[PDB]
Amino acid sequence: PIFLNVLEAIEPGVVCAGHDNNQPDSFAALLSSLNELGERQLVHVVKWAKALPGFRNLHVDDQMAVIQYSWMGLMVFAMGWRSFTNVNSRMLYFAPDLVFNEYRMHKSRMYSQCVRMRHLSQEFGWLEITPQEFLCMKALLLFSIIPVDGLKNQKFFDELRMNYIKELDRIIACCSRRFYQLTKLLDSVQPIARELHQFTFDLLIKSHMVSVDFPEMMAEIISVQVPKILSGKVKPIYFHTQ
Ligand SMILES: C[C@]12CCC(=O)C[C@@H]1CC[C@@H]1[C@@H]2CC[C@]2(C)[C@@H](O)CC[C@@H]12
Repeated sequence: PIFLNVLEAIEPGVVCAGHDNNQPDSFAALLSSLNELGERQLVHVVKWAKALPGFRNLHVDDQMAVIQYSWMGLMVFAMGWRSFTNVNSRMLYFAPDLVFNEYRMHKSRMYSQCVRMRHLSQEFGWLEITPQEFLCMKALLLFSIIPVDGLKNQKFFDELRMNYIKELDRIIACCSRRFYQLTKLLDSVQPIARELHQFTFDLLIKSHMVSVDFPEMMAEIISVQVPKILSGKVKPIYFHTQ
C-alpha cells in the first residue's frame, strides 16, 4: 500500500511553540505564543504538502495558494488528533510546551472556539478513527478550499482531489456509513476554521493595541489570504450541502 507508506513517512514530528510557561497566562503572552507556533507549523506544513503524492502536478501558483488557504483547517485537525492521543477531553494540546487548560481557554478570549476544537478532538474517539484514516483525511483537507474564480489549473486540482477521495474510500474498504461519518467530520472542520480566521483577522488589526506579536509569514498570510476567505472569494468545498 504505497499511498499509506508515503503518508506515514512524511507526517511531521513534534513542533514546540517556544512558550515561556514561567510567565502569567495573559492574553498577549498566550496569543503571541500561538502565533509563533503557527509560524513554526507552517514551515512543516509546506514541506509536508510538497511531498504528498501528485502535489507537484499542480501549477506552482496553485501549490502556494492551496497551502495558504487550507493551513488553519489542517493545523486544527492535526491538533485535535494529538490532543486526543495526549491530554484529557478538557484540554487542548497545541504543543508539548503550550497545553491549554480551561483557565487558558478563558484567558485567550477563545473559549467558545476552544469548545468546538475540544469536541472535534473527542470525535476522533467517538468515531474510533484509525491513524490511517486520520492521515488520509488530513491530506484531503489540503484540497478542500479554493477560490470561487478557480485556481490556475482547476482541472488538475479536481483530478487530484478525486484521487484523494478514492484513497480515503479504499482505506475504509479495508462502510457506506463509515464514509458518511468521515465526510461529515471533515466538513465539521470548516466552520471551526472560519471562526478562527475571523478571530485572527480581527486580532491582527488591533495587534498593537493589545500587544500581540505576529511573525512575518503569519502577518502576510492573515492580511492577504485570510480576507479572501472572509469576503467569500475563497470558499471551503463541503461534501454535504450546508
Ligand atoms: C493554528 C494554531 C497554531 C497551531 C495549532 O496547533 C492550531 C492553532 C489553532 C488556533 C490558531 C493557531 C495559530 C495562531 C492563531 C491563528 C491566532 O492568531 C488565533 C487562533 C490561532
